[PDB]
Amino acid sequence: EIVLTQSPATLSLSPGERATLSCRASQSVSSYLAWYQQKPGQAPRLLIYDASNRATGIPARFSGSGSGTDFTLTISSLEPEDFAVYYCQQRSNWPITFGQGTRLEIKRTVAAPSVFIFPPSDEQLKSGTASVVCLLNNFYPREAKVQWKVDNALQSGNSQESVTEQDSKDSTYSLSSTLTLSKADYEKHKVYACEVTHQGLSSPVTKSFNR
Amino acid sequence: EVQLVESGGGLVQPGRSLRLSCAASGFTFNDYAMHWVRQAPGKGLEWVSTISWNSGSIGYADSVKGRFTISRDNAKKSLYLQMNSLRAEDTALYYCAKDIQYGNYYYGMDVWGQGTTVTVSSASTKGPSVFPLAPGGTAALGCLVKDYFPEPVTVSWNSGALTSGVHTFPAVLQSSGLYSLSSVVTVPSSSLGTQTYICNVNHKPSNTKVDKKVEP
Ligand SMILES: [Zn+2]
Ligand SMILES: [Zn+2]
Ligand SMILES: [Zn+2]
Repeated sequence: EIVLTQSPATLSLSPGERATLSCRASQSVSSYLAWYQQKPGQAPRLLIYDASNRATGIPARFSGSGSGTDFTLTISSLEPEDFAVYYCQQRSNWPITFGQGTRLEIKRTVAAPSVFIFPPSDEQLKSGTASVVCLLNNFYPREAKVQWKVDNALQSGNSQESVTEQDSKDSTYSLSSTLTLSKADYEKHKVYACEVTHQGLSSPVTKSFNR
Repeated sequence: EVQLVESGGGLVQPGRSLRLSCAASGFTFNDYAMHWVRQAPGKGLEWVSTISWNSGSIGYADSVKGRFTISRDNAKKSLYLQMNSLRAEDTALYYCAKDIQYGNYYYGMDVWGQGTTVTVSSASTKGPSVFPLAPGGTAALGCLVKDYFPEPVTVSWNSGALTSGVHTFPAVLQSSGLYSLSSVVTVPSSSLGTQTYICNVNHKPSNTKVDKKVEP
C-alpha cells in the first residue's frame, strides 16, 4: 500500500494565524491527493481534491499544493471553525489509504485549572471497590501533571485520566483522573490527595480529604 | 436534502455475521461510486470497500477480502455490506460515502452518513452502576458511570435543563474489559442548598436508564 505520513501530529495556533499541514507519500501519487476535515462526533468533510482543487463551497482560505510525494494544506488566516483534525487521502493506488491526521488546536492565553477531589461513595464501597476522582476544570494548555498521594506517598500505575475536547466557548480543557483501589486497601489509609502541576500554577495545587 | 443513512450495526460475537445498509436520497445515486469507510474509536479512517455506479468494478481493503461483500441497488438508492466471520478488530463506526468522481479521475468523498457502530466481542452487554460525586464561590459535583459494556453511555443533567458547566468525559476501557466515565458540572456554591441536581444516565444496549440525585 502507499503510506501517508502527516506532520505535525498536533499544531497550536491562534485565530488569524496561518496553518501549514504536511502530507508525505511513500511513493508518487501524482495529483490524486484529497484533504478532509473532521470534528469530534462528526463525519469527515471534503476540503480539497486533486491536490489543489477546493470542493464546492469551501472558503478560499483553504488551499492545497503539491505533486508526487509532498503535499501541503495551507489555511492562510485561521478561523475558530477551522480547529479540527485534518486527514490526507490518496486515490492513486489500491488500497485507498489515509494519513493518521494532524490535530489543529486553538492557542489561547494560559489558564490555571480549579481543582476538586471526590471520595468514593458509600454505595460503591459496599461493592468492594473505591474510585477516588480528581477534577481539573477549564485550563489551558492541555499539558498537566496530576499525581495521587495516599498517606503522602506518590502513587504509580493505579490511576487513569481522561480529557475533554477543547471548549467551544473558552478554548480550555477539563480533565478527570481516577484512582482505583480495593475497598480493603482504601480503608488502610488515612489521607487521599490530588496534586496538580500546571503552567498556570506558580506552585502545585493539592486537594485532599481524610477518609 | 442530500442524505446518506446507514443502519444494521450492532453487537455480535467473533465469527458471526452482520449486514449493513446505506440508504441515499436527494442526489442521483446511480451516477456515483459508493464507499464503505470505517473508523475505530479514537483512531483514524480506514477504507473498507468501493463499488462503481454500475456494480461492474469493485475494490476491497486487505483485512476485509473474502469476508466482506459490497453491493448496491440503484432503484432503491441503497448500498450494502455483507460482513462475514467478524473479528474483534472489525469493531468500528462504519460510514458510507459518495464519491464526486464522474467520468473523470477527480476523487473525493464529499457526502458521508452519520455512521452505524459495529461491536465485535465475546463480552456480554452490561449496564452501568451510577455513583454520586458529591459536592464538597464555585462547587463541583458529578456522577461516576462505572462498569458497562459496550459503548456508548449518554449523560444529561436535570433532564436537559442543565448544560452550562457540564463535562461528560470520554469513556476509559478498564483492565476488566468494562468502560467507565464521569460526568461533572461546576455550580455556584450558594445554590447547593436550593438547587436539585440529577444526572440522567442512559445505556441503550442494556436498556438501562438511571437517575441519580447528587447531594451534599
Ligand atoms: Zn505498500
Ligand atoms: Zn469564521
Ligand atoms: Zn468547566
